[PDB]
Amino acid sequence: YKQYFDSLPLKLKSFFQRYPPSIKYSPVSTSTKAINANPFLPNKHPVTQRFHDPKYSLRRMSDVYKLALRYGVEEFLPPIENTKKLFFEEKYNKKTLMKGVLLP
Amino acid sequence: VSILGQLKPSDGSTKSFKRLGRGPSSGLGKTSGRGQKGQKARGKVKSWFEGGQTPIYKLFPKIGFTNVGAKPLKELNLKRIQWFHDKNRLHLQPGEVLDMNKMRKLGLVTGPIKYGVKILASGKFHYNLPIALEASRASAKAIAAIEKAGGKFTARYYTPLGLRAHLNPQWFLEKRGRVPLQARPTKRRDIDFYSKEEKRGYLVMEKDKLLQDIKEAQNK
Amino acid sequence: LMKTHKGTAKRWRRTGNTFKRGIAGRKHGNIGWSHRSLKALTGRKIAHPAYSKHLKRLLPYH
Amino acid sequence: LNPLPNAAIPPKYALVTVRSFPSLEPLTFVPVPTSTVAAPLRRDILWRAVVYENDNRRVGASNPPGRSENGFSRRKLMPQKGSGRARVGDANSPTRHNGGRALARTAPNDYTTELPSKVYSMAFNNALSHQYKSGKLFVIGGEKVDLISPTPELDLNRLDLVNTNTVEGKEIFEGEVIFRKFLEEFQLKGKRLLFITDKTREGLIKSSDPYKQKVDVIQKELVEVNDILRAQAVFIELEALEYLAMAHQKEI
Amino acid sequence: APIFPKLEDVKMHELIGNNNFGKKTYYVERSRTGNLPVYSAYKNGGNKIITEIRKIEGDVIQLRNDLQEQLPFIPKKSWSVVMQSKKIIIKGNAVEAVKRVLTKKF
Amino acid sequence: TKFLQSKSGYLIPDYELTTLSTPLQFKRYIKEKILPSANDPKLAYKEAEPNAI
RNA sequence: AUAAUAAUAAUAUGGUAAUAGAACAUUUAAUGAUAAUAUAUAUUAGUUAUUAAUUAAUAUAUGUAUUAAUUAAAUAGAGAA
RNA sequence: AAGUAAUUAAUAUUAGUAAAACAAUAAGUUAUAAAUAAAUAGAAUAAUAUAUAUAUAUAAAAAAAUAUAUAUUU
RNA sequence: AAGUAACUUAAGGAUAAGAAAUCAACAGAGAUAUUAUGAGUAUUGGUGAGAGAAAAUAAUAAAGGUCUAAUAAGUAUUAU
Ligand SMILES: [Mg+2]
Ligand SMILES: [Mg+2]
Ligand SMILES: [Mg+2]
Ligand SMILES: [Mg+2]
Ligand SMILES: [Mg+2]
Ligand SMILES: [Mg+2]
Ligand SMILES: [Mg+2]
Ligand SMILES: [Mg+2]
Ligand SMILES: [Mg+2]
Ligand SMILES: [Mg+2]
Ligand SMILES: [Mg+2]
Ligand SMILES: [Mg+2]
Ligand SMILES: [Mg+2]
Ligand SMILES: [Mg+2]
Ligand SMILES: [Mg+2]
Ligand SMILES: [Mg+2]
Repeated sequence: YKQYFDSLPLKLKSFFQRYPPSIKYSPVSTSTKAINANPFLPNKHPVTQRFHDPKYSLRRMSDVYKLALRYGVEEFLPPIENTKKLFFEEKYNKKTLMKGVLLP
Repeated sequence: VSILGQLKPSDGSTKSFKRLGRGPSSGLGKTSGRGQKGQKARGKVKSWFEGGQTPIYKLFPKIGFTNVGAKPLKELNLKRIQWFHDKNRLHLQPGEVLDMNKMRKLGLVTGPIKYGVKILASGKFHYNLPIALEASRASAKAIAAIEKAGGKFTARYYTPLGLRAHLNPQWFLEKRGRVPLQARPTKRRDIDFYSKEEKRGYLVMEKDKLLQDIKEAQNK
Repeated sequence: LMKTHKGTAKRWRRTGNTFKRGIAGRKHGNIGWSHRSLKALTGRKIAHPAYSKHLKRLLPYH
Repeated sequence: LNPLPNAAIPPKYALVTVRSFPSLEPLTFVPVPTSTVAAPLRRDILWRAVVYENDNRRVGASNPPGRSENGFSRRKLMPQKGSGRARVGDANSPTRHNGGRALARTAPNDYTTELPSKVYSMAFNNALSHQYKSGKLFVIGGEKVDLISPTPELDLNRLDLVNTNTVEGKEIFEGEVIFRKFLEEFQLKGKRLLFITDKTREGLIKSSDPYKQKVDVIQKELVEVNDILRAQAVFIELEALEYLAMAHQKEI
Repeated sequence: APIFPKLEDVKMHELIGNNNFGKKTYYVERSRTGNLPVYSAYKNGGNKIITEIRKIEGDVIQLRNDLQEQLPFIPKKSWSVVMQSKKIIIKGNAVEAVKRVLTKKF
Repeated sequence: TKFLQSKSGYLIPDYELTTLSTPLQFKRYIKEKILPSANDPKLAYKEAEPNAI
């Protein structure tokens, strides 16, 4: 099991190291000071009241998610609900067709 | 002795290059083929410089436009398929359709299939194959010939990425552990084409979800 | 490397082993002339063999 | 009635004797296909291969200074008129004795030509076939294949000398001596030799080094058409020969 | 599958210098895809058509003679056999006829 | 063929071995090629001058 | 049904600009016997329908042709600036 | 002491392979279908053009142009 | 012609660039640099002279991601 984990791609492994799955990170935006602050969401800083940009910028987050999908390790990553990105089959199914497609 | 000191080119391969400015009896003597004394003698005028008259790239009006939205399909005639079958190169298991990927594999179509394949009817008389075909589209006559043979055509939509995936699914698996999903037709023209029963478009023939959704939207 | 003469490309299009072009003299001053006579100038025209070589040199990738 | 009376099926396998190295002793025959070892000797193809290879080999270091490259000033030496002498510009002109060269090359000159891969393969086969015909293609092996006659006690099936690196008594060593003895036996002292190995035979090349000017030890991958043809007698490993055949076979 | 077969399976007639293939006999090998090597060629700027026949093993002269016998309708003059590469050129587009003649044996 | 080579002292080439189908043929070949050269060393084939008379 | 050489009959063979075909000298690279009775260069006189090479004599060098030949190439040929 | 080199395009001759070629990692270029400004069009319904394909035109033909078809695809 | 020659200034062993307010197109990719194809294609021009991408696929390449910022205002945007 440990060997299989080690065999995972580098970026994914790094992510797991620095945001581990024992902590249930929040689905919604949170305080930046919070422990359960989602790195994919923009969390608000409590003093200044300014939204900090996500700790994992959107491309990196997407890459991480794709890696998780590849190796079946999605649920151990923190939730990507309130980040607007969907991926692959879920994206395909859930999306509404454009107004131009349905109503030319 | 080694052959290495007795090798010649094949007769008719090589030539002596015309060597100028190297004596009178050579032929290409002092003037070196230039003629005598003009601009072309010692300098450079352009080959297509017409003298000052309005040139043949100016007299005439500029015509047409380049349709950048165009995506030219590679044409495959029924005749070629028939020939392949006769030669026993058309390897198909029963039930397996002769798709664009399959055609490429076989060597029916060859070179890069960028946008798709159209099936044309240049040997529709001697076509007698009951196998099922699937391409970007087919000629009406070709379709009729296929039907007569006891075959079954389906015009299938493929975006360039989707087409590529279809042709070489293993590459995508190797790279990413997952072949990409086949796109819906976003364009209006594309939707219209595959919604035609006369074209044997996949949206009507398979009774697709997109078409139904469009109909529902129209109703509402 | 060599490149296409863009004006020539705009004027001339390929037709097998020749080039086709539009006719000159049908952009203004058409009124007064016979319409039947003018219909000669409406279509396209194949390149004359005199300037075929020139056209080839202008359009190396055609 | 009979359409093509003289039609027939050609022969497809030539026997090459598999030998033990130090002393070229027949161990077995091995039927290599006719296309590799007994093609009709087409000179034109061979020529094409050789010239192409030679062109590839070129260093192309010719670098004479043109009138720009040459290092004089740009100043006009004598005024256009009123000098009583011929018209001159700068001192770099090809016309003058210290000036730069006209139409000067500039290194590194690229002399690389191309060849179709199939043509090259055909040439490679052809050279090998020619060598076989001559009686200058010594296939050494017996490790993989099933033998008829057993290998000798002091020979070995691969193309190498034993205990070459060992040198305890005197400065002279044994592998060199063995090589010299071999040369003496087969009457090829001054002749060009070409040892086509499969893997790096370090001891063999050490043994050769005395006769480096005539003996060329090459790998299976880096062997050339030129190398094969120049050779007065090639000494190829069976495995290496197999590999070459596989490489330059016409695909089906 | 194996490039060099074993010594047992190879017959004597399969070897070189057996069955007399050189003397007045020939073979015409098919292409990779499995077709007869007979081709139209449009030389001198599409002006000179000629039919080329490739991949001939053995005696080309004999083969040419046999083809002439088969096709008397083509003249005797128009059969140029180039000896360096061993291929036999015919003047017209006489490809299909040649193929028909060859098919039965090759 | 190996035996013949060993007794002879000379090497019969691989192509030749492939070609010749009988002992008689081998003998004839030997008589043709090696024998005269063995008899007279000036008559022997030289490599650098292959077209010698 | 070809190639080389030689016969016979016929026709053709002045040439600037130009086009086409075929050779030679020189230098380098690949292959490469041989040897002071030899090789190279020069001079003189012979020879071969001869920008070339060869024979002999004479001279000077060298223990010796990147030699003959086939290929690959060129800073490849000078009474004209 | 003077027609040279590089990157390209078009012809020709030969050689390799050939309905494919080059390349083999895929990708690409050329060929395999002719057109048309362009479009969702594209080559015998029962044979040589008197048939068919495309562009103009049209209900569909005819008409101009080019192309495609008479054991084996070029 | 050319942001070339030149002059001027400033740095380092290299500099520059670099982990998307990027591309793409309803499928997707995943920093930058250099090269090959894409392609002399799209694009543009007193529509003359001429100029001319990108996506995508390959190589070369290194572990290539990673916080150092309390997440940014006379800024984005607009007019000129
Ligand atoms: Mg002249
Ligand atoms: Mg004048
Ligand atoms: Mg003059
Ligand atoms: Mg002039
Ligand atoms: Mg009139
Ligand atoms: Mg060359
Ligand atoms: Mg004359
Ligand atoms: Mg000179
Ligand atoms: Mg002089
Ligand atoms: Mg003179
Ligand atoms: Mg209309
Ligand atoms: Mg500018
Ligand atoms: Mg830096
Ligand atoms: Mg920010
Ligand atoms: Mg911000
Ligand atoms: Mg502004």
